[PDB]
Amino acid sequence: LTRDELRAKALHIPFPVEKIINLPVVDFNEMMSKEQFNEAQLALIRDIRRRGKNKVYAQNCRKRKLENIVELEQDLDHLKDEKEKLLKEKGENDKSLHLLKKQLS
Amino acid sequence: LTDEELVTMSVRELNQHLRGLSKEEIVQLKQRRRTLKNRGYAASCRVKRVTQKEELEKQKAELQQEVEKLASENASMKLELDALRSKYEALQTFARTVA
DNA sequence: CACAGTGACTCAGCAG
DNA sequence: GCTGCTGAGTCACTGT
Repeated sequence: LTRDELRAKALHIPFPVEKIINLPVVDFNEMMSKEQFNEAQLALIRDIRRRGKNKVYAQNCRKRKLENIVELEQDLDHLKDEKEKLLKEKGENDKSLHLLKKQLS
Repeated sequence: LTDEELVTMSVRELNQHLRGLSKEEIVQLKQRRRTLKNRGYAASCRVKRVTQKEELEKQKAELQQEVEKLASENASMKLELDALRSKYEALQTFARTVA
């Protein structure tokens, strides 16, 4: 049993910790309805929900940081290729303009 | 003992500051130093990731404006090259109409 | 109010 | 044993 589940059981909270954290706010409010929790039970429920949701936010925030570095390194890779491709095109245009001007003077 | 003074202290000099401390207070002070060291490692890690991100973004912005400028000037020169080739070809066909 | 995001701090645990 | 690093959880905020 997790520490959260033991604390919820100690305060006689009848809801599963998973439902406290993962229920959409509409269904969460329905679950909380028709109850009689004291301040201690309400505070622990709110603490479990906040920590459970913020845990995932931090997870997603750290995954995005790593993904953003991968996307940046890919952007650099393509830009160097596009710069190389554009320079080749500029060379063929510069060589064609030269040949034309040579043909004339 | 203030914070950074305990962090900068080597493990050898730390044992020189065991004046009147009990076996437990020596432990808690060692965990206090370790906590302060871990706080610096996380800050050192956060700084390293920030400079890496800011440097990669600096190179991307520079290369993006390089590529954008290259594509723009290439398109403008290709216009003038095509126009010069058109006049050259038009003069070519007229040159084939002589006695 | 709600949810979502984020720098900083913390601890755990692995490698050296 | 300590040292650096780093994946997570948490807090105290700010943002929509």
